[PDB]
Amino acid sequence: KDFVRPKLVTIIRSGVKPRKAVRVLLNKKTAHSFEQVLTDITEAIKLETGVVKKLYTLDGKQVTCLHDFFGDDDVFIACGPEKF
Amino acid sequence: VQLQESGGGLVQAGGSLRLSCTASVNIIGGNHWAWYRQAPGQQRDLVASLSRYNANYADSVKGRFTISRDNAKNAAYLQMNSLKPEDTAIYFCALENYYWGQGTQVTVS
Repeated sequence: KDFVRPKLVTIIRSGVKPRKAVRVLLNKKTAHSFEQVLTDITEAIKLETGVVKKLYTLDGKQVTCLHDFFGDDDVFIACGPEKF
Repeated sequence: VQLQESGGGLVQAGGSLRLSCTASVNIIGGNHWAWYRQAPGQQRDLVASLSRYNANYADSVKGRFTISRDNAKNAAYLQMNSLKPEDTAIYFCALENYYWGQGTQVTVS
């Protein structure tokens, strides 16, 4: 299905007092670089503090590679570098 | 995901129009945009496409038309300069070649 249609994922930025929840489309055919996906997401969630490094499923599992976006999970929490 | 197009309508030959398309999601750098156009009862033809690293154009429009994007506005644009009567068509924006706009009439007299 990830080969047939771009995946809609929901990213919620941690911290910020009203929590910035965003939907981005990721295409499994065109997303080669995990680092670039992080850079992209940083732009989209308007992360002023530098590029996101840590993202997690709502279960708390850390996302470390592109196949983590294209499995069972469609919602992620992004932790800007200020959180660390 | 919905796309909303605007900016169509009538122009004189030689004039300019700018089409816009706004997506109902937050667009990022990797997202692919394209504009297609269609004559009554014909298939849509590719006009321009824009991936992260390339803008590509049909031979007919290259130089005159420019596809561009503004991710902060979740949008893409088709700047159409030096319009010709053969540019008359309904234009359609597509996102990831999967979501489509409803179609915008452009008429060049």
